[PDB]
Amino acid sequence: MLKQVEIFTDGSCLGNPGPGGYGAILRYRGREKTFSAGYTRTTNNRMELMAAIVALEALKEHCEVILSTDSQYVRQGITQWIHNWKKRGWKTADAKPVKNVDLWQRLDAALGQHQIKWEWVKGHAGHPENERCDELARAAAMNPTLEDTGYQVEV
Repeated sequence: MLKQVEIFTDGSCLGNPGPGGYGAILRYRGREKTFSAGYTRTTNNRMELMAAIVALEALKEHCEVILSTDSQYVRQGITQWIHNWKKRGWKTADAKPVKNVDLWQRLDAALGQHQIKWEWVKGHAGHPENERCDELARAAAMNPTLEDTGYQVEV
C-alpha cells in the first residue's frame, strides 16, 4: 500500500472550442480509481484543469499527493500565475477576471486541503499512467455527454 496519493492527468480537445475530455488516474487508499468524461463544447486548457480538479475532489481527508501531468497550462498557472492572481483578486492587469477563473478557483480550493508535489513530465516521456490518461482523454472527446458550463468565448 503506497504512502503517498498518486494522481495522473490529461485533457484533450478536438477544436477551440470543440468536443473534449479528460482522463485521471488516482491511487488512493488501496485502490486505483479512473475518472473520465467528455464535454460537448470546451477547450484543451479547461479539460487539463478538469482532470486535476476531479481527482483531488475525490480525496476525503488531508493527503500527501504527487500529481504527474505533461500539461503546460497547469504548469504555468501553478508556477507563474496563481500566486500573483490571488494577490490581485483574480484579475488581469486590465482589471478583468482571469480566463477560466471558474476552474482555477475550483482547483485552488482543492489544492489548499493537501500537501502537493508536482511532477512535470514531458509528453513523450511520461509513465504508463500518463499514456492511459491521454487514451482516456481522447476517447471521451469522441463521445461527449456533459456540458462545460463555465465556458465562455468571452471573459
